Parts: sequence; C-alpha cells; structure tokens
Amino acid sequence: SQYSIQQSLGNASGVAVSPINADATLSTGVALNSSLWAGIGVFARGKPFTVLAVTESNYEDVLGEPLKPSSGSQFEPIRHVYEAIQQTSGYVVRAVPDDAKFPIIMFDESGEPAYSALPYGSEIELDSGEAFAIYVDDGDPCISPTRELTIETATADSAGNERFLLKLTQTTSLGVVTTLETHTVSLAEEAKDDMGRLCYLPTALEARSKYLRAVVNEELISTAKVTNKKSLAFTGGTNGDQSKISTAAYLRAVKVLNNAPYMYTAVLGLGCYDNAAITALGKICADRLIDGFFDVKPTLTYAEALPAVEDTGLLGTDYVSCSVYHYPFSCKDKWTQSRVVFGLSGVAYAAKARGVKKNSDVGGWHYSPAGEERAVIARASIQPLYPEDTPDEEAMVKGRLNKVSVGTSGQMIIDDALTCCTQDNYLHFQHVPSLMNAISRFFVQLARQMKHSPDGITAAGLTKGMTKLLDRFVASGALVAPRDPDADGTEPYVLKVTQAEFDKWEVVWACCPTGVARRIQGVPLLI
Amino acid sequence: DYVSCSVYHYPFSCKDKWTQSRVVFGLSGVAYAAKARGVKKNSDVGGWHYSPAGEERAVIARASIQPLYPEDTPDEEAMVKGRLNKVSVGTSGQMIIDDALTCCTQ
Amino acid sequence: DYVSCSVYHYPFSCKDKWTQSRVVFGLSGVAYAAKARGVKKNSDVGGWHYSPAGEERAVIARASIQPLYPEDTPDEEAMVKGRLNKVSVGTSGQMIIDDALTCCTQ
Repeated sequence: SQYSIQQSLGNASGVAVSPINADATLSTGVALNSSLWAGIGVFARGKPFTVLAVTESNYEDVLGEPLKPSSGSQFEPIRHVYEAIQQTSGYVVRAVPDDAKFPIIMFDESGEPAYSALPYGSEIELDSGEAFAIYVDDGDPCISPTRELTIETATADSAGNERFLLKLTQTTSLGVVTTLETHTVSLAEEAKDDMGRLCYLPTALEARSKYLRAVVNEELISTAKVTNKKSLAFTGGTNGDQSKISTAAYLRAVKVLNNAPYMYTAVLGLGCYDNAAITALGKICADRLIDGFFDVKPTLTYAEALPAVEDTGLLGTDYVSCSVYHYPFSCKDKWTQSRVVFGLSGVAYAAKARGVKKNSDVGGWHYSPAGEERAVIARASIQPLYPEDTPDEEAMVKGRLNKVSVGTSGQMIIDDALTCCTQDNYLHFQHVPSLMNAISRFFVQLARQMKHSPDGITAAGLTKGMTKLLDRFVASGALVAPRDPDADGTEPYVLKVTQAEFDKWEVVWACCPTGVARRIQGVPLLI
Repeated sequence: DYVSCSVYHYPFSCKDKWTQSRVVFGLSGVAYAAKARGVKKNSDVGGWHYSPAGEERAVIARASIQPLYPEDTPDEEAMVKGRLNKVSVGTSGQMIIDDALTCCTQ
Repeated sequence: DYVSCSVYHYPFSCKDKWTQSRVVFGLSGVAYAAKARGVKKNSDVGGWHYSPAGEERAVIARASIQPLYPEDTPDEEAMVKGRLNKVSVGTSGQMIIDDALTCCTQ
C-alpha cells in the first residue's frame, strides 16, 4: 500500500508526525495538591482579571512563554511561579495595563468580514448592518503565532436549519500550520447537532471552546447568510507597555483574589514591590488565617532595606503570620543565560510545603520553613550584588528580616524564620502561628459541619471532636508539656465548652507549642 | 401580620437540566425540600422543629454554579436586619442554605 | 436505514492459489474473518466491541500484490466523507485493513 507519513491528522485514520522542531521545550510532572498557593502577577498569556488554575505540566501553556529580562521588569513573576510550582500547584490572577487590546472579527449579511480591536474592559457594540462577531477570549495577542479562521458549509439538520463548520488553525513564523479546533455551529436558536446538542453560535462557543467567543445581533439574524472563506487572520491584538502598571490594576486583582471560590493555604508576593498591594495581601492573609511570604526590593543595599520594611506597613501586631525577605544577589537565568536578580518568596513557600509533607495525618505545620535540608536555593552561579559591603545581623533581627547562609554543598540557604510581630512573645517564630491557625481552621470546619441543629446535641459533639483533634495534634508532636510546672500542670492542653444564649455557643482552649533550635554555641578546650 | 413566611434571593447561575443552556432561577422548592426532609425524621407527629437551613438538610443540586456579580460582597448584618436569607458554600463543596428567618420585625 | 453495513474497495492483483495466474477479487471474506476473530476473544457473551480492522485481526494474505493502477493517488478525506474503508501495510510486509466505517451519514 502506502508508506507515506502525514504531518496533520484530519478525519482519516492514521499516524502522523510533525517536522522536527529545533526550539521547543517539554515539561512533565505530577500534581500533589497537599497545599495550594495564590498570587498576583503580570504574564504574557491568560485571561486577565480571572483566577487561573496552574499546575506543573500546563503552566507554560496557560501562562505563555517567559518574558525577556532585557525588556523592562516583567520577567520576575514567572520566575517566582516556576520556583514555587516544583512542589505543588496553585492559582494566579493576571493584571494587564490599559494599552492592551484583543482582536475581533465582525461579519455581516452575506458574510463580509471586518477587522478591529478593542480594550479589555470595554464591551462589544454591534453597529447597524452587522450580523455577528467572533473574538479571542484567551487574552493572547496574535503577534508572533498567527491564528486564522476558515468557514465551510455543511448539510442542513433534520428541521432544515442551515449549519456550517468553523475551524481554527495556528501558523508559526516559518510557515508550519497546526490544527487547533473544529466546530459545527448554526445561526438559528432552535438548532440541534447530530449528537443531540445545540448548535447556536454563542452557546456552542461558550460551552465547548477554549479560545473563541461570539456575540450576536438579534435584529438581522432573521435573514443572514454565510459563505465559504479561508484563512481569515486576526489583527490588532497588542500587549501594552507592561513595565508601567498603575496601582489600580493591582488593587483590582487583589480584590479578585480575595473572593476566589477556591481554597489556598499561602499567599505569595511574586515580586509586586508595591506597598498598597503588599498590605492588601497581608489583609487577605489575616482574614483567611493562612501564611504569607512577601519580599522587599532586592536591588536595595543593606542600609536601605530596613526602612522599606516599615514602609510596607506589615509591622505591628495585626499581621503575625507574614514574613519579609531580602536577597541582594545575581545569578544566571535559566532561559536566557544572562545575569538577572529576583526575589525569594517561592523558595520559602517550597520549604514550607516540604515541611508540611512530612506528616500525613494532620499536616505537621510545626516545622520551620528554614534550614539546610528544606530551604535550598538552586541557582547557576551566585555573586554578591554589592561587594565591599557588610550586613548588620542585630539590626536585621530587630527589624524582622531573614538572613541567608551557605550549606555544606556550596549552595545558599535560608538561615532564619521570623514573622512581622514586634511583641517579643512566642509569636516571632513561623511555626507557632502555623499551629494555632491550623487548629482554628480545623475547629471552624468541625463547627460548620454541625450547624443549625436542635438542643442537646451540639455540646457533646463539639467537646468530643475537639478532644480528638487535640489528641491527634499531641500525637503528631506539635504540643509538648509546659516549661513551668509550678504555674501550670502537666497537661499539654485544656478545653471547655459552655452554652451562652438561646442560639449561641462558646468554646475556649489552650495549648503549649514546641520550641526550635536556632542558635548553637561550642567551646573548645585544651588539655 | 404574616409570620412564618420566608423570602430568598439567589443571584447565581447554573446549567439547566433538560437543555444545557445556563439558565437562572430562584430558590423556591429547594427550601420546601429541606422542610420536607426535616419533617420525615419523625413519624408520630412529624417533628416540625427542624429548621430548613443547614448543611445536611438543605443542599442545592445543580450542574455548575457561577456567580453573576463576582468581586462583590453582601452585608450580612443588614440582611439579618432586613429579614433576607443567605446562601453559602458548604464544607463538602456544594451550595448550602445557611440561614432561616421569617418575616417578623419584632 | 442500513447502519450496520460496510463497503470496501480493493484494486490490486495477486497470484491465485490454484491456477497460479494473476487475478483480482474482493475483500468481504477478510472482513468477516476479522470480525469472527474478534468475537472469539470473549467466551461468555461474545465480545462484539472489537472493531473488524487492525494489524493483528485483519490481515490480507496473498502471494504477491501489485497495484492494478500505478501512477495513481487516492484521496483519503473524500473516502471518509463517502464511507469507504482503506488499506495499509503491516510490520511484516502484508496488507492490512486500516479502517472501519459504516454506511451511516448522520
């Protein structure tokens, strides 16, 4: 028969191979989902102002190719996402400037296309004499990889309504053509596909398409026609100057992240370096009782780093679970092999996730997010950005900054874990608020399960569930016997449940945390 | 005058059952289902003391819920003062009727 | 009306088993043999879910096969739209039925 091999599939059955691609990458991995992170940033592709689920395998496809460090400062958030994604998955929200626009194709009666572009915020208004429009909802400018539409008529359905085929293809710079999607759609409301679904263009595109969306004009679709067209290309879709983004966009994206229906257990700065956005993210962390890992500008010198911490506004007593880092150093970029400088929040989150993975029953949140075995920084070649400069350790401790050191393998190590609490209590350390927040979240879930119930049931259930949960936490090693046996007994925890009013409950508990080994001293002697 | 009357508000959207067309409609017959489930617990006299709200008795079984007005937050205390019932996401993940109030200002 | 029927087309020449001459004939028996081989796999109910085409089931064993009309090229999409089944080559150098489509245009 035939020994030929095709490049694209089509409808015939066979095996096809594409031409060899010189410049492309393959990423593989698995989703662990034990902990999730949330962030805010600027990227190259993705629907703006909408929560996106990102995992290790599909991060390149959802977020697009990395941005060049030589152009502005948009390259940092993608590096942070890559660092933080090697442990678990998470969610991001995209912020876009005002100059950005998306392409749109407007048809009319007899099918005469017209091309235009609109800003993201604005809605589409159809002028008199136009039937329908199709626009790209992916939030991806079609500059370097072009996208085209072809329209082919098909057989009428059982009821006699007209139908046609819509096909989407993508072409690269060298001219390689790839097939993306195919659809069978109609211009009549009560039109049904062969498989039994509806063929109305807006409904079909919304239900079963990932890139395209449609808007229809109800005045003229009573008498509208379509003809065979080939390779209609989108034009005008641009990304604005992304090095200049106002604080309004950051605040809007933070508000979007606040009301996300999903659940996450950490918030990452992802290199915003904006005070309003940082304090809004801190408010989110305080609201949901989760951890926070934020960063200050790495290009600052040692002396200027301390005032910026107070400039962030997190210092005080309201935000006791947040942390601030500072990492002035230069490393070789993975993608461009050039010298770049970026932040350190992703490494901290990865260390926290590694600590969490140790215990499978309740989580084991008592492990500090710093250390030689957990918090490791992997960069090609690291040099100080400001040589002939010396840090002051005590000033950093008093101002709540975390230091770095060198491990036994010659790689940089995060060497401290301090939160933004100035009260000098047991609440400096990262693990103590983590324990308390985990216990509180478990209690909230338990109470929510047995809500709206008649009398005589809630008290016993509450006390039994709380005792079992605290026993599990004692077994996991988080709680230990108190250090002062004169003032307190030997019991690691106490509990009490009382009923207050007709429809009110109140429960109080106390527990003793576990210490950490931070500073060790040795003394040599000679005989 | 009108005690034992409840008013609900459901601004979410869901896929329809007969034809998957993303329709919107209110919560009447979902509350009554919760009340009927509460009544079925007792067989002698009925047991009318069970409130329709709750994470177990009142569940909304619809295909895919998408808020109509995201990034917006209601005022819960004003709703309580205004005798309007609220809907919230439960622990399992499905939407739940979380409160049950009648129309009596006193 | 006829959704279970199939149509084949096999323009090729081969040596006859009996007269050793060059003859041209059809392809229905091979398809039935592939279907029977598929049915034999499951002994309880029959296992009718196996398609009657493939590299291991449907093999066309003939002495020496040459195209009847060389210098000619088929059109695959036209055959798919018109409900015709195609042929290919197995790893042993023998021809293989490479498709299974019925006479339904729906």
